Order: sequence, then C-alpha cells, then structure tokens
Amino acid sequence: SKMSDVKCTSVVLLSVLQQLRVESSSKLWAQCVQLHNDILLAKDTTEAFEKMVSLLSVLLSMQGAVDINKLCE
Amino acid sequence: DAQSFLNRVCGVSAARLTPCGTGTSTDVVYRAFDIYNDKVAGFAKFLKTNCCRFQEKDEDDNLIDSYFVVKRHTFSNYQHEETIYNLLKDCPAVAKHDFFKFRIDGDMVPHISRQRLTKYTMADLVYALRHFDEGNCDTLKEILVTYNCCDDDYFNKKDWYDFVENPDILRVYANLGERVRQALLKTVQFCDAMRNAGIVGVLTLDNQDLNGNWYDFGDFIQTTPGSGVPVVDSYYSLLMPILTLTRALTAESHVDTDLTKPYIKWDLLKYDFTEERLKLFDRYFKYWDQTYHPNCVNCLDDRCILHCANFNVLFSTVFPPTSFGPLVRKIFVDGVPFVVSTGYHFRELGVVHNQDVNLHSSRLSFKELLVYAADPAMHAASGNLLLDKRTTCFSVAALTNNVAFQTVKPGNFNKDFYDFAVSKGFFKEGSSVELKHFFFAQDGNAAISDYDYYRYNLPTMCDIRQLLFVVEVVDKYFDCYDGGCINANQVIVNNLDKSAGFPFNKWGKARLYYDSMSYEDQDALFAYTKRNVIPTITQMNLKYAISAKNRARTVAGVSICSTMTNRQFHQKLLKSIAATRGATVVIGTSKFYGGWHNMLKTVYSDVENPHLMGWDYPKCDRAMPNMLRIMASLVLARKHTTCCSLSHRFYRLANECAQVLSEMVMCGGSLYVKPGGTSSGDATTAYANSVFNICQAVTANVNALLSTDGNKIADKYVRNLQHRLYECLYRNRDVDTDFVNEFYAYLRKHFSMMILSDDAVVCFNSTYASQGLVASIKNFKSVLYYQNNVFMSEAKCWTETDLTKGPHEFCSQHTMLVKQGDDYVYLPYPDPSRILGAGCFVDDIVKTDGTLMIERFVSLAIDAYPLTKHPNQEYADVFHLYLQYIRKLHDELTGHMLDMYSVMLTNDNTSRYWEPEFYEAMYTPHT
Amino acid sequence: FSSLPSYAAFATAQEAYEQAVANGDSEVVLKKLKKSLNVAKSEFDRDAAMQRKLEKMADQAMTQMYKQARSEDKRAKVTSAMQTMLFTMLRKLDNDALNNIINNARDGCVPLNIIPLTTAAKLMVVIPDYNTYKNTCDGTTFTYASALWEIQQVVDADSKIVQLSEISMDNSPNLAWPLIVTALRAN
Amino acid sequence: FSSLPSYAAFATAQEAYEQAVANGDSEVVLKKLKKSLNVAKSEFDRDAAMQRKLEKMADQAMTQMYKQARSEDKRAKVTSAMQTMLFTMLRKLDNDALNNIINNARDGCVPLNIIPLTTAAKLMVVIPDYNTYKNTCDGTTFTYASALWEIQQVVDADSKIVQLSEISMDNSPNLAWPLIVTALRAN
RNA sequence: CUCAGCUUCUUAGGAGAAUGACGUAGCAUGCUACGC
RNA sequence: GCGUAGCAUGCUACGUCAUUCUCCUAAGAAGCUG
Ligand SMILES: N#C[C@@]1(c2ccc3c(N)ncnn23)O[C@H](COP(=O)(O)OP(=O)(O)OP(=O)(O)O)[C@@H](O)[C@H]1O
Ligand SMILES: [Mg+2]
Ligand SMILES: [Zn+2]
Ligand SMILES: [Zn+2]
Repeated sequence: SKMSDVKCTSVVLLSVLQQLRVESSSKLWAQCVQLHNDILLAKDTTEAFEKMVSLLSVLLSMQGAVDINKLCE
Repeated sequence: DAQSFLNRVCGVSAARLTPCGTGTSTDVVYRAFDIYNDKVAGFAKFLKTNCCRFQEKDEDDNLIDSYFVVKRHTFSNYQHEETIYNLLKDCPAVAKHDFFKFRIDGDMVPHISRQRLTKYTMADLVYALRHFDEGNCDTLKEILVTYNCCDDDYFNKKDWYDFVENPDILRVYANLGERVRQALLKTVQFCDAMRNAGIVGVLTLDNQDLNGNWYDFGDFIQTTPGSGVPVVDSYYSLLMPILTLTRALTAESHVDTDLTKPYIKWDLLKYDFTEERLKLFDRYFKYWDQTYHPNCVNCLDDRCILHCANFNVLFSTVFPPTSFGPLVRKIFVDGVPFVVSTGYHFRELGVVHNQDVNLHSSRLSFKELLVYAADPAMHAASGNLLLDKRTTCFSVAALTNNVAFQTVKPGNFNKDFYDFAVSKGFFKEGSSVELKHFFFAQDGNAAISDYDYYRYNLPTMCDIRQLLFVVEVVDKYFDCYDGGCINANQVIVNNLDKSAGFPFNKWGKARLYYDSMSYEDQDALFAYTKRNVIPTITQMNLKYAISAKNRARTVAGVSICSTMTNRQFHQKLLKSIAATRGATVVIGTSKFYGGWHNMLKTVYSDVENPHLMGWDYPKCDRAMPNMLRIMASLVLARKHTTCCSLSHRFYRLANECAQVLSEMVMCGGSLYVKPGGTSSGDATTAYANSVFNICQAVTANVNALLSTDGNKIADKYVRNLQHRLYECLYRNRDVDTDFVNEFYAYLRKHFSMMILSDDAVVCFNSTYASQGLVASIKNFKSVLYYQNNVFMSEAKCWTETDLTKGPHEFCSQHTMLVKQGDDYVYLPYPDPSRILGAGCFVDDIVKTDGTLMIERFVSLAIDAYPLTKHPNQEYADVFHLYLQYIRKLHDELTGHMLDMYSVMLTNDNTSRYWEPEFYEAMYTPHT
Repeated sequence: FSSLPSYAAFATAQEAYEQAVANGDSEVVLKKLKKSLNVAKSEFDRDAAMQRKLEKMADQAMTQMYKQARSEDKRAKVTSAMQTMLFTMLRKLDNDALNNIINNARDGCVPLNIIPLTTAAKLMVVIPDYNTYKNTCDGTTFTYASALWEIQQVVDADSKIVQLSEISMDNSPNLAWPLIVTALRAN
Repeated sequence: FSSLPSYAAFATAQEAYEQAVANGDSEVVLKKLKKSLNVAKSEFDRDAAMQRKLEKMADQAMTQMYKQARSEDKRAKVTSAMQTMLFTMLRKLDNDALNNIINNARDGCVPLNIIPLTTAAKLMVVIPDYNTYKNTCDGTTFTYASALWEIQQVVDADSKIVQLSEISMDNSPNLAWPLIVTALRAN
C-alpha cells in the first residue's frame, strides 16, 4: 500500500504549505500546485515519490516556518 | 474507338486528357446526392453510373484539378438540355457544356460533355462536413488537400479533426471560405440568369461543382422570360452549417470585399446595421423566398424568430464585436445625468429597443434602483479600460483598480478514516478499488482559465429547414406538461440564503432582495421586463468540489433581477417537468424507493430489439450554440399561449438572451463578454439542457433516416416515412401536425429516450439502427460535429447489448440487476472510488473530526449500499467499511460525551445506522 | 395558572368538594360535588385552551411584526447603499469625453463596449507571458484603441511593483506572471 | 421513569388493585379501584411525558454544546495539527529520499530552491558546519536527496567563492560559515 | 461561493387515524324509593 | 305495565390528557446528481 499513501501525504503537505502563506508567492504556489496535481495524477510510484521529494523540499526551503527539530523527534 | 471518342471530347477547348474510363465506358463511384423524386428522397450517398469522366493535364504532364465529364442519355433529355443550355449560355456561372453525337456499333448515342468541372461537387463537401465519420473520411481529406487548405501530411497529427484538442482545424476549414463564398455568388448569378431567361427548376447541391459552375439542366421546365422560380430551399438550407464552419463570409469584412485589402473601419458609434444585414441577404441569399427581418422584434411567431436569428448569427460575424452589447443613453433623473441601457444589439435577434424610456424622471423607487444597479452601463462606463491578454473573449472594463487572483485550496484530509480503511485491508497494491477522486488545487489564474474555456463556443449557423422541424418534434416531447406565467406570490424558491450575483452581493444575500420588495413591486419588475430589455452582470464563481479531473468548474451566479423574473416566467413549467413520471425528461424522479427500476422499465417501452446507448456532451454549456439555446428558450416559452402576447414573449426571450446567452461576465474583478452558450446558473439550465439534448437526438434521427439510400429500405412504411419527412423538411413551409405526430410516434416506438440535462440513455431498436432507419452513435457524432462544433470521442459514448445489465452509466451511477424480494430489480451503485474519496477527503476541517459528523457517513452509506451485492468483494466491502466506521464513530462519541459531560445518550434510534436493514429499506418500492 | 374567572369557580368547587367529602362520604352530597368539580374542570380546560391559543396567536403576530420592521429597515438600508453607489459611479465617469462621444451619436444611443474604449483614461493590460509583453506593449509608451498610452506602473501577480527595465527575456522567469501594467491616456 | 412522585400513586393504587384481584370482593370495588388506577395512570403518564421531553431537551443541549466546543477546538488547533500529521505520515512512509532530505534539513542543511527533477538543473543548498559537509559532500560529488550532484561553486556566506581545497578538516574555523553549495543533477 | 432535482437526520407547528384514561350531554336494557 | 330520581351494563355525540402512526407547513445540519 506504498502508492496510495503518497497521494494523501501530498494532500496534507500542500495543505500545510497553504497554511504557511505560500499562496502569496504566485510562482511558488504555481509550482507547488503543479507538483500536487501531478502526484495525484500519478499512475507510477517513482514519479510520485520524486514529486513528493520536490514538494517537501519546497516545505523545507522555508527557514523557520516549520520547526523540523521539534517535530521529527 | 477510344481515341476517336477521346479526340471528340477534347474539342475546341484544345485540352490534353487522360481517361479514367476503361474503354469509353460509364464510371461508377460513390457521390452524395440531394435527390427527391417519385421513388425516393433524402440527402444520401448513391452510386453514380451515367457518365464517363476524363481528367485534364496541364503543361509538364501533371493532372490538373479539372474534369471533362460526359453524360450519356436518350435523345429526349439531350434535346431538352440543348435548349435549356443554349438559353443559359450567356451566364458566366454555368459550366461550358458541349453536345454531340457518337457512333458505337450501329446507332447514334448523344453525349452531353460537361467541360472544366471539378472532381467533387458541392454536395460532396457538404456531406463530408455534415456526415462526418472518423473511420472513413476520404472525401474530406481529398477536398482539403486538393484546394491548398492544408498539407497532405497534416492528417498524421494525433487528432486532426477535433475542435477541442487542436483548434487549428478551424483555420484549415476556414481556408475553404472563399470557395464557398464564390459558390454562393455564382449560384446567385445562376438564379438571376434563369429568372431573366424564364426557366423554372430546382437547385440541388450535387449539381454545383466546387468552383461554382452549375452543370445539370435535366428537370428545368421553361416558362416565359422574367418568370423563373429557382427552388433554393433544399440548397441554401443544406449549405447552412458549412457556411459558418468554413467562415464563408469572412471576406465581407474587407473594403470592396477583396481579401487582400485591409479591414473596413466601421465607425465605432454605429449600432444599427439593418442596412448592411439587408444588403448582405439580398447579395447572397437573394432568392430565399421567406421574408427576412433583420431585427427580430418584428417577427411573426416562434418559427420566424428562429429563421431570422439563424440568418443573423451568420450576418453578425462580419460586423465588429465592439458594436454589439447594450446600447446606453443619458437619461436625466432630477437633473443628474445617468448612463442607462435603453436597448440591446443582440448578435442574433438584431436590435431591440426598450418601450419604457422616461428621461427627466424625479423619484427612483426600489424597482428602478434595482434595474439601474444591475445594468452594466454604469459599471463598465465608470470603469477603466482593460486589455486582458490571458483570454480570447472580449473585455469591457476593470471595475476595480487591480486584478484579483483566486486560488483553490487543496482539500482537507480525514486521517482517522483513512487509517481505519487501511487497517481493514483497503488501498492495497493492485486492488479493484482505489482512491481516484481527489480535491485538486489550482494556481492563481484558474478562474480566468476556466472562463477562457469559452473559446470552444463558435458562431454556428443551424440548417433552418431542419431545425424548424426538429423544434416541432422536440415540442411533442414537452406536450405532456403545462405551464404559464405565475404571479409573484406563487413562486417557490428553495433557499433564500444564496448569493445574488453582481453587484447585489455587496449588500446581502437573495433573502434581502426577496423580502425587501413587496409582491406588487416584485410583479411590476416582471411586467417591466416583459416590455424592455435589462442587461445584467453575471459573476463566474469557482466550485470547490471533489472530482477525478483537475478542471476548475466555474458556475455562473446570475444577478437577482434575472433569476427573480425567470422564476415567475418558468416556475410553473419547471415544476410540471419535475413532477411528471414516465416522461422522457426524468427530472424529479428519485433513484431511491425503486425509482430507478421504474426509470429503466419505462425506458424499455416495447422496443423490439433494444440496444441501449448513451452519450455525454463534452463541455455541454461551453459549446452549446447560440441558436440551440435560443430554440430551447422558445420551446419552454411556448406554454404561454394566453398569459403573454407575442411581443411580451419576444421581450422575455430578449431578456433571457441578454442575461444568459451573451452577457457581461464579471470573472474576477473585470467585465468580459461571453461569446455565447448557456450560463449554468440561471433558472432554466437543467431543463434548457434537456431540450437541447432532445433536439440533438431528434436531429440525429432525422439525419440517419434521410441519409439512407431509399431503394434499399425493404420496409415500405419507412420508405414512405422518409419520402414524407424530406418533403416536410424542405418542401413545406407550414407545420404538418399529423406528420409531426406520426414521426414522434415512430421515435417513441423505435428510439425510446431517457434524458436528464446532458445525460441521455436511448434504448433504440437494434435492427433499424443497423439498417440506418434510426440514429446510432456515428449518426450522433456527426450531428455534434456539424451543430455543436465538438467531436464526441468514444470515451463519452457507450453502447450496451445485454439489457439485463442495464445502462453502462447514467448520472455517474452504474446499474446492476439484483435479487430483492423474489423479483429482480435494477439497483444503481456509484463508483467505489468516489465513495472512498468522499470519505477520506473532505471540504472543511471541522468535518474531518467525524465524531460530530455522523449524519454524513449515514448519507454516504445510503448511496454506497447497492455495492453490498456487487459480484466483486472489494466493491462490496466499501459498504461494510462505512457501517463499521459509523459504529466506531458512535462508540467514540458516547465515550467522549461521557468523559466531558456525564450523559449516556439515548440509544435504540442510533442503532439503525450500523445495520443494513435501514439502508436496504431505501431501495424498496414501498414508498 | 390562577387567572380568568374560570379558575375562581374551579377553586371554589374544589374547596367545596374537599369540605363536603368528609361530611358526606357518598350519595347526594358526593354526587353533586363530583358533578360541580367535573363541570368546573371542563370550564377551566376550555379557558386554558382559549388562552394557550390567543397567547400563541399574539406571539406569532408580534414576531411577524418584528420581522416586517427589520425587513423594512433592510430595504431602506440597501436602497440607500445602492443610491450611494450610483452617485459614486455617476460622479466618476468622464463627463467631458463621454458627453463628447454621445453628442456626435446619431440617435443618442452608443454601444456600451465603446464607452470605456474611447473615454477611459486608464488601461490595465494583463500579460500572461513575456512574448506577449514584447509584442503588445513594449517600451514606456504603446498604442491601443488607436490611442497612445504611456506606462505608469507594472505590478506582478504578487502585487509587487516591477520596474520597466527589470523585464527582459533573460530575467523573464524570475518574475511572477501575469503582469498587470497600468497605462494612462497620453492624448 | 419510576423516579417521580406520580409513580408512587401508580404503586399504591396498583397495590390495592392486586389485593383486589385475589380478593374479588365485588364489582363495585373493582370499578372504584379501576377509576383510581386510571386517574393515577393518567397523572403518571403526563409526568413521564414531561420527564422524557425534558430529558430529550437536555440531551439536545448537551450534544449541541459538545459539538460547538469540539468544532471550536479543532478549528483553533489546526496550524500545528496539520504539521504533526504531515510528519507522522512522512516518517511512516519510510522512503530513502524523503528520510534523507528531512534528516539533512534537521541540522540546518536546508535547500535554497526546489530540488530539481530534470536531467541537470541548479540547486543551492546551505551547509552550516563542516560535519555536514563531510557527511554529504565529497570532492565534486554531493549526496543530497539520494542523488549525486556535481559541485560547481561553494559560495561562502560573504559571497566569496571558496576553492574546494580550502575546506578540509581543521581549516574550517578560519572560514566563516554557513556555505551555500550549488549543484546539478548527475544521472 | 449559482440554477434544479433527490435523499438522510434533528426540532417547532397544523391536520387526520388508532389505542388507553377522565369528564359532560343524549339514547338502549337491569334493579330499589316516590308515583299512578 | 308506564313515568321521575338514584345505582349497574351497553351505545351515540362532544370536551380534555397521553402514546403510536401517517400526511403537510416551516426552520436547522448533511449527502449525492446534472
Ligand atoms: N445543469 C447543468 C450543468 C451543471 C453541472 C454542474 C452544475 C452546477 N453546479 N450548477 C448548475 N449546473 N451545473 O450540467 C452540464 C454538464 O455537467 P457535466 O458534469 O457533464 O460537465 P460537462 O459535460 O460540461 O464536462 P465534461 O463532460 O467534459 O466532464 C453543465 O454544462 C451545466 O449546464
Ligand atoms: Mg457531459
Ligand atoms: Zn422575421
Ligand atoms: Zn408567459
């Protein structure tokens, strides 16, 4: 069940980004939404995980928006 | 004998010819024909074996597109054609005939050699663009290639024929425009020639070579000079849709009509193009006998508005797009000058002028303020110009100062439900049930993109002598219901807390405008709209809904001054449609309580060899032609035979077209102009789409019945039905009520229909459809191609064969024959992916909890119950999932309530929701 | 509810029944007292029904009156708001240019679409991609609607001002399209 | 609901009824006890209807208060709930690329742009300390997001392009962190 | 953040039907007192 | 044998309380379909 667990993590990740006010960046939001829609439309799994990596990199690009240390513990 | 005959054929013209015949023998080929004689009728494709055809060669030994045809016929027709040609010689729009006699064995056989023709007559072009089949369209590829309209390899593209995939096909067709315009001019010249020469005869499409030169004079009876009667009802009417598919009149936009010279600069202040419309009509459709009123305001009935509007939808593609839309005027109200709309200039209905214009008014009551604040004159005249290059639709003004970009949220997630599902063996790797319906997010400019999707709506001219009969047949499908104008106090509006378009949404919901106006004023506004046009600003909103594809559906919220009066106009008929059972339009018939088995067994109404079919229109509202929506609004407004006069009904039609068809769409802080197509937010949308769908189906039936040969119909009732249908279309100007009823009975007995907006299920007779005596999937693809301008792929068409399984899909709900109470009934089950998506992905964040949203999983399980007997087990466990999850929700709710506030809930009413009996009671015919 | 004349009669009958029951166990006294109590109970129930009906009717009337008063207040408020909007947009349109274009109209009616096209002193061109900027409104002055417009501001999709020199094909991706460029009417 | 005073009557009269049915004294006593039991039953029935209606009202009030409170709590606590859910799902996903990128970003090795997925494209990733540089970077190769990237120009915090040979073991303290390494995919 | 249809659930109100209980009026029958 | 009152049984009408059920007006939460 490793595939259909990425199509949901991408939904949750884009919801998280949309709460960090990434909508303001009209190009960053376009890239995020394109990655989201491409993950949700992903027959394969390697492509889904690569686009998930890119979207998570968008999330981690923000310096202090999300405290990775407090959460990964 | 070959050279002696060929040498004679290549006479004084001094031409070099290659013979296509074997030994100077007749050539047999497939060719379209608009034939109507004592035996057969119909615009079909026949064999032609009466002529021997040679092809000319230019210099360098290359076959030029010019043919010497040689008809062979008895002495009588030869002598009757010699006179009629020598009497039409001086006309320049007539192929240069050449008459002679030849000896074969021992007797003379006259030959009528038509010279310098072309391979494909006009009928072939019309048929190819009119009866289009993807599998075998070789009379269209050859026509396009041989006339420089594209390259021989342009047809290697993925979808070279799809108006939706590649909109470049429009340009390839438009490259044929000049040839069609020259054909129109040459047929006008020929009609004038035969009128001045006193020849009376029928003009058929299949006699005009694609250049334009008419070449057949067989049945041309002669009379005194100056008394010719060219019958052009079956020519100018079969050539209608091709006249705007190929934009034949584009070359009328240039000075002196020359293509090379620049566009004619129409002065922007001009709005009354009546003189230009009349001049164009008298230049091209000179001998179209029926009267043409450029402004439909002075038409005669519902069947003259269609005719005049069908001509205007072609004569308005020459005039600038910046002269249509409302006409404004400065009215002084107590010394302050407004700029209010005092008319309209429709693309179809010509110029409409208000009858109640009162300059120098003193008081503005609530009704007048409502009318003025809705008109786009003030809004788009006080706004600053705007040139939006994100779309192709016209742009009027920018009400705000800077554009507003609206995004779409990605849709929340229901973690506990997904964990429960995954625990219960769901969403494994490679399972029959999987998540496929998601909440898709969109970037900033989604709304403008989905408005720009209107570029698929092209100005479509509809074959008028066929539409004026399809309208009667479609009307017979609506004769059961009753309706009329209702007073303001009989109006039923479901909920009054839904927004009121623009600009009325800036001060309250629809409740404010429905409760703040007394009934007398609410009826005075309607009586006013019945005497003048009030333009309105629609506002296009985005829809936040779960879907399997990532298009951002936009819904056209219409202003209150439009819906509030369309309701008074249409509510009676709409409720009559929604309350009638056993009719074609299944609206208001629930799928529960055995309401779907009733639908299916009403569809299977004694059709001898049923074979279900179904079609979904792609972009039903963004590609529906203006003419079809005008006709649909006419059909729903024909119940008003007593309440409203003729002019009242026309002004109601004008208001509907001003507020729905071609309006000012406020797509995100800017006023664009819709090219056309229905706004799916008005009162008559699910019922005005039903009329359009029935019109398309009936037109497919008419085309399929006519396009048959005629001698190959063994049944002698259907042959006569075809022979009478053709003459009722193109040889009758008044309604033939008895035959309309006969053909409606034929359709009901062989083409039983179940229509619901754009979702249709036909149960057509299999053998007739095989023989072409009724429609089929190809006979509907062609109709959509040449009337909707959308090629309907096989992804949106289905054709079942075993009636037991029922329709493949109707309203997204598949059907299955199942055992229930000792009898077999059809239960509708959804796509399990849709139910699981509605469970996992939810619109709001408060709904994610579930523990306080148990009245949602009950309503999902109600729709998901039928799956509980699907043969597959993963399909059938998506209902036990919901039952067990509802049980879990109830347990958790009881625990949480006990913890927070010690109150054990009263059970014995909440235990029904996790037992199948309650849900199984929802699909039994007791209620 | 100790109200209405019926309750007084009911109380008197109940007291008489209670007093006479001890004095008379059965027979004429008990029968008469029971009949009196029964008729008093019937009358009291009748009066209670009449009350619970008239009071309900009065409450429904009062709530209807409140609803009507609030409806009239909202009617007045929305009428004032619409009138103020009309007088704001009526005092904003270009009276000079608009009156000039209307004056030279034949019947006095001019199509709406040519009111802003020829009398609006501003143009908000939305550009989706750079090529469109290059081929439609290049430079600090362009020409639209047969009028010479001069640029005054070029904001991006983030509503952040973008300088004219910043826009170039090399530096096109770094921007946030579409670009909303506002231009005035330079005669 | 046998917890209200009326029920007591239901007992007493009923008790008497019991004593009557065994006794069977006469039909007049039977009628008297039937009347008493009927009046007591009507009183208890009215009381029980009132009690059940009041209990239903109280249950509705409780189940409205609970729903409102839970909705308010869930709406207010959504900024952090979403992130906790996201990282729970990511750590349960157990993918090498996501795990490696998250672990690197844990200790300040965040990327300055979206990690590209094409054949070769720019990626600027910061490096706080020499330990991370040793862990992921080596010569011209860079190991981030489980893919080899070609080091091009390690840019110091002062925008001073530092030669790779400078960064080695105990020479780091002289150089002022944090570096900004650029890299391109090497597939 | 539109038009229309359908369905589930909760409360308020109105009408009707059935059952139980109380009360008033009227009628059929049985018995004691006063009457003839 | 008949009448008045009283008691007992039965029936008709009317007025209340309660339970259940059906339908219909309205308000609220929710789902699905075009
Ligand atoms: N009535 C109605 C409507 C419709 C749909 C959704 C709504 C709505 N929320 N309000 C009002 N109307 N409405 O139904 C038609 C068809 O809907 P379908 O979902 O099949 O969409 P297409 O066929 O356009 O798209 P494709 O088939 O390419 O996926 C529309 O055009 C419109 O008129
Ligand atoms: Mg469709
Ligand atoms: Zn007319
Ligand atoms: Zn009417």
